[PDB]
Amino acid sequence: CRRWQWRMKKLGC
Repeated sequence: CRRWQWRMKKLGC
């Protein structure tokens, strides 16, 4: 998604 919420899209990157 950006640099964190790629798999763990909790914050939505």
